[PDB]
Amino acid sequence: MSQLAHNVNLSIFEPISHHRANRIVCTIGPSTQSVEALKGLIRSGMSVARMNFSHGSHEYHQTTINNLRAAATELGAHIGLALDTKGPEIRTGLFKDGGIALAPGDTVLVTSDPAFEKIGTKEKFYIEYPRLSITVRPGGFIYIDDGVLSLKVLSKEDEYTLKCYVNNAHFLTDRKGCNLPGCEVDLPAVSEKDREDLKFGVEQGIDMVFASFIRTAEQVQEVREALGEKGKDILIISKIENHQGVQNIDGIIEASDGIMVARGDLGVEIPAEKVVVAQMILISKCNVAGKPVICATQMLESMTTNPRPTRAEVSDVANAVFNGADCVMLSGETAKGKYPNEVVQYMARICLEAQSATNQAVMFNSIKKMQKLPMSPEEAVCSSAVNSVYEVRAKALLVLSNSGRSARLASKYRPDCPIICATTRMRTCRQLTITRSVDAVFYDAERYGEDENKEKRVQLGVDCAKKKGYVVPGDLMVVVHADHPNQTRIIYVS
Amino acid sequence: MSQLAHNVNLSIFEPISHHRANRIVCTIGPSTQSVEALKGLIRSGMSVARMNFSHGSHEYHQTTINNLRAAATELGAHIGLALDTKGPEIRTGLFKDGGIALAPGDTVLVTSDPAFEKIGTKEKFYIEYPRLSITVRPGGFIYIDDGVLSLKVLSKEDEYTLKCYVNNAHFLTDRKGCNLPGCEVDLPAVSEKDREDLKFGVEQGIDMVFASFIRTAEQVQEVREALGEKGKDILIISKIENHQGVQNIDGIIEASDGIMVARGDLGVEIPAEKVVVAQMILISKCNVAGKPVICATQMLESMTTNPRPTRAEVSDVANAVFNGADCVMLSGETAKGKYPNEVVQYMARICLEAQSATNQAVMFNSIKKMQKLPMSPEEAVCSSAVNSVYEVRAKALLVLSNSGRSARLASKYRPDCPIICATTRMRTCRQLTITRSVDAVFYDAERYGEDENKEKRVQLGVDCAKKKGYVVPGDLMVVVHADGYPNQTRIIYVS
Amino acid sequence: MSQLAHNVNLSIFEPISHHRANRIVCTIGPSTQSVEALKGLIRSGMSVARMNFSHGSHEYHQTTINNLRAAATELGAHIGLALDTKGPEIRTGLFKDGGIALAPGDTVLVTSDPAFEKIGTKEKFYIEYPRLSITVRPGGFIYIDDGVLSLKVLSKEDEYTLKCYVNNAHFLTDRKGCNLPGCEVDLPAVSEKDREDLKFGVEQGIDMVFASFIRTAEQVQEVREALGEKGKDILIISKIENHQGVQNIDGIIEASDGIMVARGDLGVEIPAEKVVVAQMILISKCNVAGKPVICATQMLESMTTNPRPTRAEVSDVANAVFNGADCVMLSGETAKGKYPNEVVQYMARICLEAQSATNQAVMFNSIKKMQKLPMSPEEAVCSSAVNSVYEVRAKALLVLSNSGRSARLASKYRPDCPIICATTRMRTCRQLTITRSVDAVFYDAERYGEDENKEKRVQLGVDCAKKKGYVVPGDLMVVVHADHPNQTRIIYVS
Amino acid sequence: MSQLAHNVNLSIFEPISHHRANRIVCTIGPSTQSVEALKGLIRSGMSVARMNFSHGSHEYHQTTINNLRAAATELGAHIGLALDTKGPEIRTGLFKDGGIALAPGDTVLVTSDPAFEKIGTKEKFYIEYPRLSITVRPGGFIYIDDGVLSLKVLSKEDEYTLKCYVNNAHFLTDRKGCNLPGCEVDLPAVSEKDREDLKFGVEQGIDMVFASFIRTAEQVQEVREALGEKGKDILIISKIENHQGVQNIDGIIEASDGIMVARGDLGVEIPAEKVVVAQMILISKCNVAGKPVICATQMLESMTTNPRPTRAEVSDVANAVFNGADCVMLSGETAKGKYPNEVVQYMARICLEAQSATNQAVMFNSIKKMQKLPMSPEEAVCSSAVNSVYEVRAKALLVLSNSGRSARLASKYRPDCPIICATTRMRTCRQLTITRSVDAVFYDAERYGEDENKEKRVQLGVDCAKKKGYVVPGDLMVVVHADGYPNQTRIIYVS
Ligand SMILES: [K+]
Ligand SMILES: [K+]
Ligand SMILES: [K+]
Ligand SMILES: [K+]
Repeated sequence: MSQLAHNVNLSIFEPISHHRANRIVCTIGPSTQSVEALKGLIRSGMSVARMNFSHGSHEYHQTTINNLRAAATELGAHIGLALDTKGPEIRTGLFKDGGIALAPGDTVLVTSDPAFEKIGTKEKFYIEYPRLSITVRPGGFIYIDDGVLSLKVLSKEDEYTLKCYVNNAHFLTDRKGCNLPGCEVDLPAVSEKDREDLKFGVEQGIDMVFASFIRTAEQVQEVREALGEKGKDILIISKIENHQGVQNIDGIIEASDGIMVARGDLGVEIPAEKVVVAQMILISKCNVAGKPVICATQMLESMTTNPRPTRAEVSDVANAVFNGADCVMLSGETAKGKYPNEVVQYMARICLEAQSATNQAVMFNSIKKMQKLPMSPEEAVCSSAVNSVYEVRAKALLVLSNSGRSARLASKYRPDCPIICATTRMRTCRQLTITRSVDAVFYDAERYGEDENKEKRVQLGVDCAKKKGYVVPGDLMVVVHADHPNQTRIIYVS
Repeated sequence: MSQLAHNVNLSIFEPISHHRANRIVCTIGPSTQSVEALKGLIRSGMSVARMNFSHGSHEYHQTTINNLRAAATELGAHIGLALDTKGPEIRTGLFKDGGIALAPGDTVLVTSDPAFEKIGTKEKFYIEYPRLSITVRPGGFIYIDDGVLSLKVLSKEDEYTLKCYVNNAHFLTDRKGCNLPGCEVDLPAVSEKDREDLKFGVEQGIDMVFASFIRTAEQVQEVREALGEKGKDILIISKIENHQGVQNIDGIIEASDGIMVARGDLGVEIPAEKVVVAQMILISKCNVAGKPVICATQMLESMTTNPRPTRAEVSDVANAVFNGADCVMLSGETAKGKYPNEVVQYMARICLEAQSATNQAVMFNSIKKMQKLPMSPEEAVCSSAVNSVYEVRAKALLVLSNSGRSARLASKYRPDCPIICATTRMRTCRQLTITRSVDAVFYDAERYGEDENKEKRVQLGVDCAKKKGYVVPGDLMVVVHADGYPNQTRIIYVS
Repeated sequence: MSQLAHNVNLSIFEPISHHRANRIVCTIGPSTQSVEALKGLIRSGMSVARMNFSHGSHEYHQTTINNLRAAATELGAHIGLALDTKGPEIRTGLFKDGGIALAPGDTVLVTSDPAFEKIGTKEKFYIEYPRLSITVRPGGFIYIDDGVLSLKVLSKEDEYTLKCYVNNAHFLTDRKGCNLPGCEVDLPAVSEKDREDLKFGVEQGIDMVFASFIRTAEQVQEVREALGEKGKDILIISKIENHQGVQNIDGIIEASDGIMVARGDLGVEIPAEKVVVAQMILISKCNVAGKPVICATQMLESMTTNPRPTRAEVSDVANAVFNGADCVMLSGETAKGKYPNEVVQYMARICLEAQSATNQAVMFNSIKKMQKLPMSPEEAVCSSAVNSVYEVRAKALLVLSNSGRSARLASKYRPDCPIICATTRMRTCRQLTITRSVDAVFYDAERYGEDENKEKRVQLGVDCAKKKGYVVPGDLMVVVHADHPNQTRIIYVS
Repeated sequence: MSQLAHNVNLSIFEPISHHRANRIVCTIGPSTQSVEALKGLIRSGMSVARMNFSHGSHEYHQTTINNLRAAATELGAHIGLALDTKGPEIRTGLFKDGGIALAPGDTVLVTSDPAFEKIGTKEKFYIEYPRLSITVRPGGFIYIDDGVLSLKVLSKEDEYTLKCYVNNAHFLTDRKGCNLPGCEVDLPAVSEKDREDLKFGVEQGIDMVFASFIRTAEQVQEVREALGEKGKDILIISKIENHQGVQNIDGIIEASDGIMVARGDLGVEIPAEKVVVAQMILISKCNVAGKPVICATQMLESMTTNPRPTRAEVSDVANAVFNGADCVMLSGETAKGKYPNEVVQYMARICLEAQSATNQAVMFNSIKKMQKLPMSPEEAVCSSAVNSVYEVRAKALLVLSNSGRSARLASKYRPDCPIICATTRMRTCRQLTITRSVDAVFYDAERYGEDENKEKRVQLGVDCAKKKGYVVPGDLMVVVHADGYPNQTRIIYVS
């Protein structure tokens, strides 16, 4: 049938019997750094904790790491740990008396001539960007101090200098970050700080990396190389933040393990109505690729200080889910907000509402129709297992995958039931936290043996399903595992 | 194909070749009531002018009507004229000292006893709604003042009086609005002031009524009765504002000419996530029925006073279009905002982006898969005509329908091209302003003759698509007409 | 649904309510040359009369023509008139005493050296084919005297001469036709006799030509050129008789107006099981092209002298219909048989049985799915009209087409009801007799006017439908016609 | 895709890469009863040996059985052994002077009175069938002597005697066979000589019975009863020979293990064009049920005495395959013809041509579209396995089924590759010889162990596909088995 037919037969006041398939990423901040606070978040619905490396030293983040692992252990929970890189930046230079006041209607010259690095004035100051006047055009814009100060470029004065118009009052201070909307800029894939930070990330055993400002496939390869051999199993989620990213998404997807749609960042460069559509394209492309996609920024912002969001905000979360996002991310709302638990709980409810209003069969059919023939054995087995779920109406799907690969492959086909992955690696448990539908369960092969005939992982998988209330004796499950991940079975729960 | 495959093959940076199918309803007020501002709105992309009859007297609205018809005639435009009723209303009485401070954990007595109307205290105050004790039960909820004050009903004290638990802190002032979530509210379809508004409306030859707070099919019938014989051709668009209304959607739709999803009102009573889903359900049911649906309230609100809306707002509007809405409505943004024209231009842009990002073929198939076999001739002819537009890539669809019925029927099937409707009735032109994809063109039979063989109306329609830039010579159009209902199609080269 | 589902729900003893869509071509001979005989055939179910120009002079065929037109007129029937060309031949030379006896196991030399033209013996004789020993190989075969004498080529003796093995007793006589199975032979598209015959055909106003031995697209173009300007509206049906024909069918179809599958001819060269499959391919290709295809030879042969055929023969007729043939052709059975009327009647019954056992919706969907998008207006209109028939369950489809074009286009989409074509040309009436489903009705514009608003042709079309018992008042028809063939209507019969 | 699109893209001159899926049943007789000739037949492509029990004594058939098992063991082949019963029989009595000449327009009295058995005249003769006057009514028909003499019943003269109209000239001789078209014929399922044949059959461990002249489900049950406890695993294949049988096809199918379409017998009673359609209907119903169907009689008849058949005959055989038949049967062509081996080789060739010209995917879809949702596990597993063969292009499908049930279930879904069945039962090997696509391979559990984890049977099956030339290392196979019914699939690389 169809989404159209799903909508018209929907009873919006009947209870939802579905279980939450989407996953929530939370930013850790002052509101939420303690063991207790982190437990609250875990109980509320957090799957992944995001360290924002734009702020805070290594020891700040070490605290997040330690307290998160203490909390997760207490609760018997696998939580993903994500390092979100600062990324390259363009900074202003210095000012006399450490700052300057600008007024709506003033002109100010901005220059890449270093002679002005140390000596900025209301009238002229330095931006650390050698190709400034090859890059930014007249009528173009520059934003400074997290997008707060807006300058309209009036004209090119010389090869180092632009004349600008001040659109709003701001008091500008030493070495602020700059925005150059609409420009191919000459910045590296990773900064030197990024390099130190990724190194730290690898030493601390992070699960995934949110790579800032990704513009090309090669830049992703640079993050891969940075992480090096020792971090070859850390996932890279490339953050798409601008027109180049959106333009290069096919290659970036190929190179990455996943994508983050940074809506607010995109919205600096691109008309809002085109960010909406970019979000759709980017999400659909990841679905088709079977790679996790995370929707970030501008999510339930107003809930940072209010106990309830606007409907518009709620609708925007819903729609990311409808779009096909695995995950939705919270920023300030958990990092520094008044209601971190409540907002996470509320996200969970919204997700669940939208899940229930989606016809999953339609997306399954849609992904399926993208598949070229012949398929590889591994695609065939996973898409065939999902097809079996719909056909016999199974209430859970169990995959035995040590790396998580098949869990991701299954998920990509959008079964209308939960996916359980029995794995021998805790790392796989933490990394599956960004994959829709999935509950990872850890099989301890050191304790219980190698389980060559699978009997013990199947049984663990089934017990997990029973204990979360997905199945009871008499229900059907589909099980995917290796022979002596290419075997499927259809079983009754006993 | 599929929406998914449409998405992955989409380039957001290519120019858009499509022509806007969705329609914009604007509320007139002080920002936009002058002839000159109305011409601005029309040029900016208004199809329907909304007279909000909560506010303003008849004289004030007469100025709207006179100015609108002066403005529309100058620009040769057909503009829908809509009366939006005040409707029934639950308000509190007065408080001593002008208001009262209610803290959570407080209990308060609310009474429908007229003797307390003017002496509300922290202890006890008046609510105008006599069947209060009957329709709100213990465990039921009362929301006051745009839904910000929440009261749980603990018990009935007498027939006049309920004891309520205060859930949350709020300062409550003279005559604020009350809502009764979940309840069957026992107010009339039309207030007494609504009958006088309707009366004025029919006198002035309005095109449609936006009927407030519609909860049942029978209430739609009461609005139908109130317009009476004289007003029999005026479209009724039922406003769905609460739980009962959402629940009774099938009946209300069948009785109405179309639906308006009143999100702000819905959101007072219903949790926000269920408004999102409710909207989807309502729109999709209207889609199936081939009746216009209008998404209203909380659209681009911040743009009332700011030059820019938020991305979330823009997203909200776009998604109304994705859901399948024919129209989107502006309220304060045009009625009193600083950027009337700019907001309308911006809505048009959003609409057109979302249109371009939609796989129309998928909605065509979805609608078509729902028709029973065999089809009636008219249903086969209209769906066949829309299928032809896709198969030969025609660039407009021309429909000859004096009442507008076939144009609505063609728009149901979602062709990805414009729909021209040749009609002999001005009223139909104005009534079609709420139907997705349609541009009505008037055939003046008094000047050009009865056109028994349709040839003149067919040429008029082709000329219309030429003037508007939809087709040039060598393009294809698809034509639908009678030889009753439409029973013929043509496929033609534009000359 | 499907043919599979159609079969299982079929009630084989319930009456058939369908009307005969397939058409029957009859060969005219001694059994059937009189006015009376020809009337019998017309009443029995003949749509097309075939003159076989392999035998009989011009005056012989003039008699067929005259008597057929006399008969058709009496009965108020439009019958197609088809000239089937002799084609090029390879003849032997002469023999002393005008013949020679050969025995199973004898050797005989065959030569293209003309010195032997006049002087053939049991031991050596002439075949009029200069490239003989470049063409026929050892182990290859030659057949002489309508395929009766079989010679196996033992060896090449020199450049003019082959040594052969005699497989069967035959008494071989002056100037018999030869078969060279498995060979690209060097023969013209038309013979000089063919040229005279086509000329005669054009003077006598034939409707169509069955072009013998068509091997390439250019050869069809040669028949087109032969017929010339004066015969530019005569249809060419290319007869496929060998491997080259089957190999070149795409181009031959493109160039032709239709195809005849000459099964017996093909079966000389090609294994029987491959003729079965050739028949399928050739028929399907014509369907997809919207061009008539006729199944010929070896149809109900045994009914030439017996009052009933074998089941195998019956099944073979049925299957041509199932395959998708517009038409099935009778040869000796009507040309020289004992039961010309009965065999034609029996063909009609078989056709009708098979029609009723076919799921036409499946072929409609199948043709439809071949169509590239965009379609032209004319394809769109016809395929849309047929789609309407299924959708509102119309009981007839009426096209107004003076040339018959739209009738052929409609037919190609396989409606499950009869097609009526109102046309201003009697020639169109006669030519539509090879197109499945179609009843042509003649509108006399000289008598009744030009009917610019179509009212009179619609009314004539509807009356035709009523009078054949296809519709009654209250039924639906679909009508396709031109504006001021691009208008469709759906009407109720009054 | 579609059969149509498969046709137009087909090249008849390309070599065929497929392996024969259809099976050939051969009747043994004097041409082929020797060990040496049976080895010829096996090498030529016989899967099933048919003992025709209309003719020959037990000793004669014992020689068949002994020779067949000598021949099959030498070549290491599994050959189905089938008993085809004589069945009940309506014959005339004797005539004075050895026969009578009946001219059309003559009337004749036919009687079931035993006193006329030996004295038939032009006026009156005997037919052995006591309920004649009851089951043939005025207007009903009696066919005699392979259906060539047609009699219309005019009236019942007494309880013994019918007055008949002669439709057509014929010379009628001692004890010719009679048919009663349209009638419910009141003969037993099994004659007395049939019980002795069956008895012999079960003693000798035959694989299947071809049960003659089956008209009702209850008659199938009688054949089931006659094989009794000892013969409970012998397949019953019901022969459909007349109108009642065709009419009762749903019941007969449900009661049987499969069906044989007896065309010659059908054609005596039913007009030839309806036999063609009847065959389609029967085959398609067997297809849907997943039970084997065998097309028999009038196959390549002229090849009994000629080196070549006619194209029409070849066409007939090919179309049995297109219709969806699992098997085709040879009669006189092998039993007494001059070219036993050549006819079988030729059938194999025809079968394989027709196989190659079929779009198997279309039959897969057709079958699959008929399953109810939700499916049972076994149905989901088997259809899913066949789907995998198409999706990854596997080159054989391996099924572990001791009874053969899943192999039959897999063959229902029409994979376009061979099906290997690993079974622990020799009987299953022989029984699978009538199932489209299947090669059974025997797992000797006594020698190799019980194979609880299936690994040995999986390797055996892979080896079997290697020996047979279906796969090489690097190809894919699909595997089905239990962990009851089949509930697991694998997809594997051949090593
Ligand atoms: K960051
Ligand atoms: K209002
Ligand atoms: K000829
Ligand atoms: K027998």
